[PDB]
Amino acid sequence: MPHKEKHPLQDMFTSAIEAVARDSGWAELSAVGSYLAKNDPSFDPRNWGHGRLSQMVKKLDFLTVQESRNGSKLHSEIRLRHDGLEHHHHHH
Repeated sequence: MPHKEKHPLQDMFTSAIEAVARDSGWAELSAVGSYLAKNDPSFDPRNWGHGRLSQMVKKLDFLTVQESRNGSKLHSEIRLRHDGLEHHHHHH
């Protein structure tokens, strides 16, 4: 009886960001991990290493990554690109 789960990363991150987007437009990376942990217990951020979670989404082009200035610590943030998928380029 899994809740949400969503195999697609795009939809999975989109649902988590929109769920905590009430904080202030963007979403704190820490809030996303906790949200996915509760909403998706099968989510194990430990496997992706701690802190390295921000670098994990960085390898995803369809996701914009920015660091907000939260107090003396820098918090990572993610957003779902408004543009749809696009990689045809001149080649393909």
